[PDB]
Amino acid sequence: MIVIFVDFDYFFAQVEEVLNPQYKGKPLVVCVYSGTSGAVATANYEARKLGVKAGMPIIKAMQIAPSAIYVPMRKPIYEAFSNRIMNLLNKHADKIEVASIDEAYLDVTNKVEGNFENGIELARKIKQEILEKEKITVTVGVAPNKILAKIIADKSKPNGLGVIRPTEVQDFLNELDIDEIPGIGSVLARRLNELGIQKLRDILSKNYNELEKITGKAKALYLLKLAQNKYSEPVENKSKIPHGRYLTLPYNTRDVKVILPYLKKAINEAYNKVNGIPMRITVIAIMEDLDILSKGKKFKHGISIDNAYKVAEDLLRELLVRDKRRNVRRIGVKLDNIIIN
DNA sequence: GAAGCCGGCG
DNA sequence: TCCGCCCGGCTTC
Ligand SMILES: [Ca+2]
Repeated sequence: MIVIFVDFDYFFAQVEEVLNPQYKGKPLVVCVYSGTSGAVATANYEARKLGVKAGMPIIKAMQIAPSAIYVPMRKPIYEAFSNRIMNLLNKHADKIEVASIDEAYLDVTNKVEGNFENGIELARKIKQEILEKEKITVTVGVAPNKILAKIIADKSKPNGLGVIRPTEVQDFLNELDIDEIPGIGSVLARRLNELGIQKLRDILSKNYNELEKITGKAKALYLLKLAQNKYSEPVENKSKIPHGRYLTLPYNTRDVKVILPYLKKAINEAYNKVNGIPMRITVIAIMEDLDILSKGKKFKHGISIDNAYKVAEDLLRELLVRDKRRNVRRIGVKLDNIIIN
């Protein structure tokens, strides 16, 4: 299997520099507020050079970058920019999994006829295209599987091209750190460092139940199949970007006949946002006191709007059976696990 | 079934 | 030593 992972470099900052050519070459900080407190979404090259990084509060960012331009996040525009690129990728892939707004896995096995060198060249073709057509730099990773593809891209940021060849995968799996693995963050790394597991190879020698006691069976077998080079799971035609919609109600209420006019509208604005068929719907009721009450059906296959209305109804008609106490202030829907066709 | 509590992570 | 109309997973009522 040949998989190309495309990751977009500091996407929001790059989109802003594109629409606003006078930002280039000068510090730029994209900001994000909540339901208020400001933090850094992304920062451009010269901002990052000053030490500005994601999560940083806005006052703090200002202290170290007073000359920066701070602009508000504009999700809709970044989402549309992403979509054009996702569609560019689509023309090249047997299968494409949209992981998030700036990440996508491409199965190109058939496109390059199993030729790994032709896989590498296609990934070069793709960077050059994204740059030419959309003026964005991306980092790609070409690898025998999804996880390795992500890991090698991560290792080659920014504007890079990471390669792991099937005829050399064992040397990569020998030198691979335990911390450099998806699913292993800063806490789980420390606890594996409590057995003398720094690298991936180490687990093969360790007793299997102890790893399970530190990670759970799900990640235990996950790390094993990786170290053993038996991780298989393919790329499906599915988008992981969630599409949702919320409407404030004219007043706090618990009457289904009152809130449904607004839920139908919520589903409307969501399904019309989709292109594909969601494998999960989530009804989200925000209460008077601003507490959250959500329930979803994980559909084996997909859900159409024709199926969705009464599926979303008895979701709420259960949310209220679950909460006879409080009134709904705001109603929202969430569609995700979308099947691509 | 689902509250609660951890951990990844952007 | 960062909150999320995170999200997923595992424990525990
Ligand atoms: Ca990222």
